[PDB]
Amino acid sequence: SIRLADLAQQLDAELHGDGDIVITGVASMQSAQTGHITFMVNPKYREHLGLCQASAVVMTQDDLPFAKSAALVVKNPYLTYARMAQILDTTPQPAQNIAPSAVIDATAKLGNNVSIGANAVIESGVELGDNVIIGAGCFVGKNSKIGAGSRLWANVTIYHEIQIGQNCLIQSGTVVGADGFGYANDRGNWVKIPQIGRVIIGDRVEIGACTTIDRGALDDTIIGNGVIIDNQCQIAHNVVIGDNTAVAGGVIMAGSLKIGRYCMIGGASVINGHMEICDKVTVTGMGMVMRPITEPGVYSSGIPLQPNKVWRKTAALVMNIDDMSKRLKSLERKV
Amino acid sequence: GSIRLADLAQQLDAELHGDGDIVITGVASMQSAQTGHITFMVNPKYREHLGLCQASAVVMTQDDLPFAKSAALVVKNPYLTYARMAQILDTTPQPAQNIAPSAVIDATAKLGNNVSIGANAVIESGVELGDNVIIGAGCFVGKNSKIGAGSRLWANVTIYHEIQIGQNCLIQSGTVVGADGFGYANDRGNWVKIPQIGRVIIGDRVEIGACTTIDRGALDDTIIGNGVIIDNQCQIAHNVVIGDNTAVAGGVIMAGSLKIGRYCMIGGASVINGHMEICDKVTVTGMGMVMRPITEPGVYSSGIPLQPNKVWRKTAALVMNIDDMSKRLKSLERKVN
Amino acid sequence: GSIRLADLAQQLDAELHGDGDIVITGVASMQSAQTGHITFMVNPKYREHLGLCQASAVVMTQDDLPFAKSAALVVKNPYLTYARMAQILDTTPQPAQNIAPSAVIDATAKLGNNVSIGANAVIESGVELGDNVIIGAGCFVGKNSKIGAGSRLWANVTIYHEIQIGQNCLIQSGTVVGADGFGYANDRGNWVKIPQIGRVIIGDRVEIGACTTIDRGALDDTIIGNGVIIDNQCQIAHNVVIGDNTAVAGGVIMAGSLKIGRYCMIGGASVINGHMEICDKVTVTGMGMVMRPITEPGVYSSGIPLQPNKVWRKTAALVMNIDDMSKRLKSLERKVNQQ
Ligand SMILES: CC1(C)CC(=O)c2c(nc3nn(-c4ccccc4)c(O)c3c2-c2cccs2)C1
Ligand SMILES: CC1(C)CC(=O)c2c(nc3nn(-c4ccccc4)c(O)c3c2-c2cccs2)C1
Ligand SMILES: CCOc1ccccc1-n1nnc(S(=O)(=O)c2ccc(C)cc2)c1N
Ligand SMILES: [Mg+2]
Ligand SMILES: [Mg+2]
Repeated sequence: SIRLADLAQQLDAELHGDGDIVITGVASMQSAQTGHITFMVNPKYREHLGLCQASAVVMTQDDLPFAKSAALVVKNPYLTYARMAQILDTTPQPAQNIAPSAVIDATAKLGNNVSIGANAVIESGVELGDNVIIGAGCFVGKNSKIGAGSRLWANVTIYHEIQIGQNCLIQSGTVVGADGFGYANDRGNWVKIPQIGRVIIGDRVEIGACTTIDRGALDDTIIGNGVIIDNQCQIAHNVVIGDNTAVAGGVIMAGSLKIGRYCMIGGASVINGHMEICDKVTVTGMGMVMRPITEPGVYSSGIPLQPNKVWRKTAALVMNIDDMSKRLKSLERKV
Repeated sequence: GSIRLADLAQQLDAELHGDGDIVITGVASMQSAQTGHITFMVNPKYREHLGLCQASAVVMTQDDLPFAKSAALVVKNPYLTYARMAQILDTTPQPAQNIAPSAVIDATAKLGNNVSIGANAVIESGVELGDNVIIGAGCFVGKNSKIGAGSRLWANVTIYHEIQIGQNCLIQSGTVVGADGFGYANDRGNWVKIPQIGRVIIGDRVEIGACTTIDRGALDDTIIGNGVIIDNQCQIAHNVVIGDNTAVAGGVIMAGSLKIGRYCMIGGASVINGHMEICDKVTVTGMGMVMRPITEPGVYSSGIPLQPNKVWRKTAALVMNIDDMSKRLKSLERKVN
Repeated sequence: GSIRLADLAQQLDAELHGDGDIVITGVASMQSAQTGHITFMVNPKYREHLGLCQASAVVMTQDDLPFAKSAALVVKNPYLTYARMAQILDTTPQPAQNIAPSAVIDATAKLGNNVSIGANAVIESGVELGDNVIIGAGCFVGKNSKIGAGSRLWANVTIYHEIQIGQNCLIQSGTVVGADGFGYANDRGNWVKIPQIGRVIIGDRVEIGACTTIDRGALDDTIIGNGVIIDNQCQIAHNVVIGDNTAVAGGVIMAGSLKIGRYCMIGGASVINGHMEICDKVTVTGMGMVMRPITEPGVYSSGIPLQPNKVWRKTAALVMNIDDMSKRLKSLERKVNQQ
């Protein structure tokens, strides 16, 4: 809980109202009650602010005349919302103290204020930085290094020789450093190629749940600083992702793909390998990415939903589009 | 556990034709069934094949009865009766029995009667487990989460904090309920985390497959209705609401703030956009690309299916250049008219 | 792990040119290789670059040998020899060593010789682990399941009950084998669970990636043939049958009762529908949308690739209206036919 005037100061917001109001948490505009702060981005909500029951509303200067409560004026309410949700965050930590049921190899090095959850398993040679938190049931493999401030939720798997920077956060079920999908072929029999490269994750990387990031075959899989990756993603061996790129849920990447900085990869996209995507590329959802992308901008693919009756005809005609093309050529000749 | 055929038929509300004292030990497919097994016939083309079936009894309809070559249970719906009798004769073990000495259970957790918790499970402070709840080995149940009577988690399931799960649910291994939604604000190209302080509310009789992820809401909640079934490796993003009795097949990826109505059927590998609504009684066939809201019930589909690669190369190129085809068609229409 | 270059060459059936007494400590890429490393060349474009490589030895072909600037191992297939030498020099640790005091192992479990079980792994009643089996930290292996000699599970792998795994398999973390298939009857809109009392049968020399799921069968079994390789994030539904040596790339989804033949190659993120068969020696390129049986070998593809968004918007609109384009074409043909 925090006085509104204090909160406004920390947010660098211009306060219009009673600064002694006590704010206990953040809430949606439709749910907010006394003690909650909320925010608005869409002008459509101006007319019904009299129905919002928040103690304070974050808004812009143009919104201020419509205010029906204490207001914090800022240029970017959504960004301010993020900041104030961090100030008022209620999320617990994955662990506190070192659990006696954890199994920690005698050669592991733990920094100051490290917490390790129940039944977590820490291999030989691991290095955990100051303030690192390892959730219950995690596995951290041999010689892996996790930088200060980083946190794993429960049941995360880190393989061996992995490097993770500072202030990262990895959600449960995720696996970092599994073997890449590397095989030679001897008369139809697959021959495993040991995957002896690593994964290097930079600082401030956030990874969702049940996501897999494979180790490289010889050199490394690299996740740059500030990257955010959603749930259910596959990042194959020797992928390289530039700083601040965002990868939405269910994206599948093939090996040796290089993605630049400030990219936005839409959910359920499929990105083929041994190719590069330059900085500042957006791929919209379900994109089928087969070719290098050399110019910034927004790219898309796919034929979207239709009523089944209509789709049946759409699909048949597209599958026979070569015949259509020939009929059009023939008609052009006759004319 | 074995059961007399008469007693089985009574529990199934079936008409017995044959020896009620036959002892049934389990369910089997028509081709695999041996003595002691009960099986079922849904396809009348097998009527002539019943003499080759070595089951001790066969579930069938009244129209099938003259074709029986064994004890028969006559029902209106052999498939539904199959489901019921497989439940009665289920050999599936429980995820755990009793409370394992290797489980780590906070002193403030509230355990109901007949709760079982498997080896090395971890139960946080304030957790409430209702009567007959079973937690598999290696599970994690985060702070203050509540699991209703009769619900069961297989091994290695992760439940985060402040999650609510109703009664008689079943969650398969690897599933994660309540991870942070994918919430970030952008500040001059840098991502700023938005804490996800909503929850997940899961209703009664919900079944969730393996390695599915259901993220907690940003402020308000992610909600799964009663009787919902969700297959493996789905992503249900923050603030999705799924209406009662909807089915979601495997590998479906949903964006945030999608609302799905009751009695929908979402085919495997579909992709669904967010901040929009799908009404009740919508079916999306497999791999559906659902970009826009669906306001009318019925069946919807997308996608161009497989062709020989040589063919596909031309199909793809011609489609990508379809605007040129369109212009040539218009130009030819003007030339002819 | 260090080995003399002459002995490595003998084990690789390679022709040594250079100092057999050189000590090789590991494999490295051509760009990263340093003293003590062996590397390989598959692209002759790098012949002029070999003077810049600091490896102690380079695997190459007879045609490459005159361009060597180091000890050389001459072989017919440098890529295959790389795979073999990376195995000889593998630095990958084992998932576990010996039996961890924190593992919870049912008294009725049967262990072969030289079995290792990692910390906090849980082994149910009736489980059988063959010789040299390694169970990683935190795994679960359910009742009566059998894991054959030489097979290894990384950490946090889940095996359900009555599962059979062959010899020399490798399963990466987060994978779940034997969960319930998606089986339900329907009583007036209410789903009625069908217990899934079939199993999963996995053959010998199967490799499975991370966070992959393979459901048990409803009555009959889900079957994975010998020598199959399966990538991360795959979904193999109940009663799927996969033939020997087939390869499944990452993110593939297979629906129930699909039968795939031998020596198939399924590209990443493909979607294969069920109750149908794919014959031997079929390749489905990535993101393939497989709706019908495939009865002939060869390569099959689907999908319209990426375009600039503004271009895609027009493409999609025209395709969605392609039936009107068809009707206009037929109408125009009729006019040119003078009818
Ligand atoms: C719940 C039920 C008893 C009935 C049902 O409707 C259904 C079931 N299993 C499915 N598997 N796949 C699938 C899985 C992976 C890839 C491709 C397809 C579907 O699409 C499935 C569907 C549906 C079909 C159309 C809408 S939902 C079993
Ligand atoms: C098994 C092998 C040694 C050889 C192989 O054939 C193969 C391999 N890795 C792949 N990754 N992806 C992929 C992954 C994610 C997104 C898109 C594509 C494929 O499609 C892959 C394929 C195949 C190509 C065509 C059919 S299978 C390595
Ligand atoms: C599906 C998961 O998608 C996300 C998850 C988290 C964050 C952003 C996205 N995301 N990515 N692309 C889009 S989309 O609107 O271009 C889109 C295009 C086509 C379809 C069928 C859906 C969505 C969204 N909403
Ligand atoms: Mg323990
Ligand atoms: Mg997918």
